[PDB]
Amino acid sequence: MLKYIIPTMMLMPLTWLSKNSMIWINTTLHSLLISLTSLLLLNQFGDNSLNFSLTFFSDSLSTPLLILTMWLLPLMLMASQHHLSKENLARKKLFISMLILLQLFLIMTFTATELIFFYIMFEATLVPTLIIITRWGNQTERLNAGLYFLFYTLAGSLPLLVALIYIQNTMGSLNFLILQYWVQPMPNSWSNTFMWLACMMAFMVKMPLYGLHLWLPKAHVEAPIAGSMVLAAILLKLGGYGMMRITLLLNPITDFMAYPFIMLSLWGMIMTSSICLRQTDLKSLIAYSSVSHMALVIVAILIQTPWSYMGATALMIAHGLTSSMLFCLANSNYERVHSRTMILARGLQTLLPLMAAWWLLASLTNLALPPSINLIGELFVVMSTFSWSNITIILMGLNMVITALYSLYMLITTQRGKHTHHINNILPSFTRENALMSLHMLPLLLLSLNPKIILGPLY
Amino acid sequence: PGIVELPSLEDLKVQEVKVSSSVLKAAAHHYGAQCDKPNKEFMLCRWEEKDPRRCLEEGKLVNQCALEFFRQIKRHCAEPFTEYWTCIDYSGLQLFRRCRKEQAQFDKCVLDKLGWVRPDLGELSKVTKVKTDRPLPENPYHSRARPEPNPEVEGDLKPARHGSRLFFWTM
Ligand SMILES: CCCCCCCCCCCCCCCCCC(=O)OC[C@H](COP(=O)([O-])OC[C@H](O)COP(=O)([O-])OC[C@H](COC(=O)CCCCCCCCCCCCCCCCC)OC(=O)CCCCCCCCCCCCCCCCC)OC(=O)CCCCCCCCCCCCCCCCC
Ligand SMILES: CCCCCCCCCCCCCCCCCC(=O)OC[C@H](COP(=O)([O-])OC[C@H](O)COP(=O)([O-])OC[C@H](COC(=O)CCCCCCCCCCCCCCCCC)OC(=O)CCCCCCCCCCCCCCCCC)OC(=O)CCCCCCCCCCCCCCCCC
Ligand SMILES: CCCCCCCCCCCCCCCCCC(=O)OC[C@H](COP(=O)([O-])OCC[N+](C)(C)C)OC(=O)CCCCCCCCCCCCCCCCC
Repeated sequence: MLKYIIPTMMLMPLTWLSKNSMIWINTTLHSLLISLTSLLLLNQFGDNSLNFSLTFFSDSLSTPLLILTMWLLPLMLMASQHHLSKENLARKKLFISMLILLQLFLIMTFTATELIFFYIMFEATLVPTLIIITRWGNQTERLNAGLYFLFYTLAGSLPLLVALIYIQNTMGSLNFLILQYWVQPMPNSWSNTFMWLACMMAFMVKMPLYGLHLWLPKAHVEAPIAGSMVLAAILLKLGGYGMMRITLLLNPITDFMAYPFIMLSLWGMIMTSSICLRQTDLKSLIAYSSVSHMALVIVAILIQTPWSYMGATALMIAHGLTSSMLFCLANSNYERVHSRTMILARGLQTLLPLMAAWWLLASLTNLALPPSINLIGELFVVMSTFSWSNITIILMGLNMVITALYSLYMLITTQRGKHTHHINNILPSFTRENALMSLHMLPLLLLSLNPKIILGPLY
Repeated sequence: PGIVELPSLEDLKVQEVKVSSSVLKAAAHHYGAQCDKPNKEFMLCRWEEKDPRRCLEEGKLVNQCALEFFRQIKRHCAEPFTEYWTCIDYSGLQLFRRCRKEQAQFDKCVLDKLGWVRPDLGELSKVTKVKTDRPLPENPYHSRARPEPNPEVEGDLKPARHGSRLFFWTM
């Protein structure tokens, strides 16, 4: 994995030795080359993971997250170069450096063979993200957004450090390859109960769990667009990746300890989706939709059946692409009306027809339209939770009603109806913006032709 | 612990040297000359045994040899010695320097009638060798077995197995 870490590192001289006008072009070009190179991680086998070294490996779980991670960086650089056009050159290079450093931490968060190196990169992803949100955010509440984002995360993860060092001292190694073969059954005790909670609550925070989700609608709406894209697309999926690694060790206690965290998810995806029926802010609606979609991934990991893991990893990749596109579309309106209010600018299919087609496709992939990988992940989670308990289909099916009822409402409020009369700075769609929407949607649609590369280690 | 083992009262009875300190200090140099051998056997036994209970008999030899020192003064030179310890006995600090004429008379009468040379300045502070037949005490501190020390380090120092082994550092 050292053929991906060193090009990402070499993007630091590439953004700091460039001309004052070429720093977006060079970083976009070479990060697109790194994203093209990311497809060599598809050397996956039906029995063995792709094990590079003592430090780095990549199974079929980490590989789609890595391809999505290395693909998201040129897209964040395309989204972020408009609102940072008046920016100082040094601060512009600092923003590009924080995105590069965040990519560098993510691509060896997902490949960390050993779990405390996973912890160090997993908690190292805070600091560039914190700096991006609290420095290049727009409003007053970006500082409170950074405080909530930092102190839910570290409150969840500082027990995780102690739990991982306990596993290091007890088992002898936090190598995930050794812990596949030295895993012992975790019995029923209070020590093992708080062992389970210390292993899980960090990822429950970063997914987010319902009830712990309160950092997210502050951290998504107060971030800039590259921050919103990286929290939606990747930084929620650190929790899912970490759960799918750490629930190996947490058996058979999970089979009676996951009950409060499934209910909180199965009712919470009803609540947050319901919140999306009444959100006046468009970016907050996309944030609460992200909570609603990651609650299904929480249920699918906690029931730990194979169909559930396959649906959860397909749902993570699909939701990453879809929610990143939704934040980019909301940014496309915010760069024209300079307010995130969803009822402000209406009727925008008369004014931006092709951008309304991109809104339509992103709204259809939000509501899980088949055969998209959104519906593949949604459907497989619903199948495995029907296997879990037959009554859950109620809480599933009702959610699939409400997920439609805000996916099209967002389509009808922003793009349909009579347009706002007193708004006249509605420019035609830039080629940068349509390129950004197409680079989100066209991989999301091509992955319907071959979904087997985004279905985890147990396809 | 154990019973302390003391000698009886009959074991300690000996004919004491019942003279005053000025009588002793007046005869001190000739006592250090003539009564050398049992005194040094006793003080050697006293620093080697480190226990007075194992030094009584030699000590009795001291109390045997001092009295024969004084009787040999009493048989021959009782009156110049009597004047000399009286003159020593007058002073508070008991100065030898205030009594040099009685010292000269006592030393002359002793050297004539008994043939004793007074030790010079420096002789009585010498460290002398003592020929005894008593055994050397093999454990005068009544000590016991010292504990076994920890084993030392040996063997050639090989490198560390797989480096530091600190969570993920492969060196
Ligand atoms: C590996 C090779 C693969 C080759 C094949 C490609 C495979 C799929 C790739 C993506 C295909 C869709 C891309 C086009 C849509 C986005 C752009 C757009 O706005 O188009 C309008 C525009 C035409 O409009 P216009 O009149 O010029 O002006 C626009 C209007 O102003 C405003 O526009 P509008 O209002 O007129 O249009 C809105 C309308 C709205 O219509 C709809 O939304 C209705 C259609 C969707 C719902 C109903 C169907 C559900 C699925 C059933 C069909 C699939 C399965 C069938 C198989 C049998 C059964 C299983 O959109 C459409 O009709 C688009 C048709 C395609 C829709 C596909 C489904 C998207 C819905 C969301 C997800 C659904 C599940 C996933 C499906 C995955 C399929 C693979 O299109 C173009 O200009 C096309 C440009 C070139 C597109 C290239 C696409 C491929 C790129 C991949 C590159 C790399 C690989 C190389 C292959 C290249 C192939 C050429
Ligand atoms: C004929 C006689 C002469 C022949 C000469 C032939 C050779 C000529 C060249 C000689 C000079 C040395 C060149 C490098 C040798 C290979 C080192 C290497 O890649 O180790 C892989 C090392 C372990 O990978 P591996 O797959 O297990 O084994 C591959 C090797 O065989 C690993 O081999 P190993 O087992 O022997 O490695 C020992 C151990 C193996 O590693 C471990 O045991 C794992 C733990 C390592 C530390 C993890 C700490 C995590 C928490 C802190 C993270 C900080 C933030 C991350 C970086 C942010 C950017 C600043 O490494 C360490 O203990 C050293 C710590 C890492 C330093 C690596 C050397 C860097 C030199 C250049 C510095 C440039 C900035 C680097 C980034 C700064 C942070 C390091 O990878 C990492 O730890 C991940 C980070 C990447 C390493 C540094 C990349 C070096 C090239 C950078 C070029 C681009 C720079 C752009 C500007 C600066 C950044 C903004
Ligand atoms: C995000 C907000 C909520 C955060 C919740 C975080 C998880 C909740 C539980 C965390 C417990 C603390 C870490 C436990 C690590 C367990 C390691 C282990 O093996 O323990 C076995 C050991 C057992 O000891 P032992 O295993 O060494 O003993 C030898 C073995 N026997 C038992 C056979 C003798 O457990 C403990 O010692 C105590 C475990 C419970 C700890 C109670 C104190 C902490 C209380 C909860 C704090 C939660 C966060 C607070 C912050 C909130 C925000 C400000």
